[PDB]
Amino acid sequence: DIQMTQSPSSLSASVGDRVTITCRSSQSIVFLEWYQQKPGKAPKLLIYKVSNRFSGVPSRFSGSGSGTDFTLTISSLQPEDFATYYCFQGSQFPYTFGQGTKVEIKRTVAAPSVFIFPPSDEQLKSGTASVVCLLNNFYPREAKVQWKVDNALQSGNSQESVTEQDSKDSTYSLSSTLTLSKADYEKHKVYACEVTHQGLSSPVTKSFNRGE
Amino acid sequence: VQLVESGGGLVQPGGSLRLSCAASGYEFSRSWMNWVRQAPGKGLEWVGRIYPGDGDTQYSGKFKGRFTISADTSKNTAYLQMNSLRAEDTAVYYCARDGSSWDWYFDVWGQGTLVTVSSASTKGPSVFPLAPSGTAALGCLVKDYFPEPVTVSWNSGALTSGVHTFPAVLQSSGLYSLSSVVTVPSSSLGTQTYICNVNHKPSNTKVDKRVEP
Repeated sequence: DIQMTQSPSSLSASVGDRVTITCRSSQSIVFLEWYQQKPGKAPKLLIYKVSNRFSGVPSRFSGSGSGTDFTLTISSLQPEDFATYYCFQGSQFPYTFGQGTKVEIKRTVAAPSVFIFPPSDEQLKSGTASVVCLLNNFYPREAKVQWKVDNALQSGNSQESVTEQDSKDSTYSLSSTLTLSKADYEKHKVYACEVTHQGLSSPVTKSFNRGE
Repeated sequence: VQLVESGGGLVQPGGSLRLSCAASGYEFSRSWMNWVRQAPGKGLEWVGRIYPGDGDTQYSGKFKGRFTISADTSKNTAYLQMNSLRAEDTAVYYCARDGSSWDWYFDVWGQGTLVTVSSASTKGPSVFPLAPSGTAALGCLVKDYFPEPVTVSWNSGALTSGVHTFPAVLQSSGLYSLSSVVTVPSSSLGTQTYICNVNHKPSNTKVDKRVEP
């Protein structure tokens, strides 16, 4: 019943920045807690009873607020502080989590390195052609991959996957996979992925000729 | 102090599944044990909790009909029996101790166990090379498997730098697919062998794929 709304839903801050996340409850709860969850890990209790740091939590984390408005503050964001942060109320049944605030590391711009991979003969013999385009170690996350087949822009036959931000260099990588039937693949020659990113002055095209 | 969830797996919609939470290192009976779930890429959702000392349970009304939480203090274990599962019940399910009678809630969490509710059946991946054509990229396409997870290593774990194993994406077929890639020196392609070792535990699939230029 009690709705917990966090602001913002996502944030990219530089190491050393002051970070503030707010949590707003639909009803006054005057047991507000903050949890920190690394990707692929269980959440960890950071703050309890509004303003109390759990054991071992660095002093840079602090909590405040009352009634319906609450704030988690990171006084100086550290490289290991990237996570999704959740507020939680245990004052009124049923107990509810905020929707989470994903904090990622803001770094300098890095343009992607682009690679293209033709389908294997083994897969083709099974009747399907997967073409893979790789965008490696780039920042920020926004990028566009356009598939062109004999210079014809493709739509509806590709899927993308993006890695979680790398813990060491704070970059992303992206895969775009173009899937065609073997018959459709054999009708065309030039397979190209065209990449744009704010760090690229002009689009990067990687291509191959089928059967070459 | 440790919590270990078990019993997660693939279930057909409408089916049922019981999860377990084995506790160690503390008096299991005198602290509430909670179940908290998290759909892939989504937020945390509190399911319910039990006080193992007297068996007193509390459920979020959303689950009061078809979920049942129990505990065995002789085994230091709690259970989550889920009935009439739907696709939207797919999530990692955690058990978490709380100390809500004192000052805080979930201070100890288990690693979580993945429950997948889908009409897709268990299937091992096909593994195809992503052939390299002063840094080169190469990889393996790990396609059409279900359910999660898969693992990919390179050169039996001897190659770790520069490896990116992409998050799985569900295809229109309802099966997962991902690529695992690695960047290497272009001067190494002629004299260095690159092999991806794919393991899909749910199907007992193990595939080594030589990736050649």
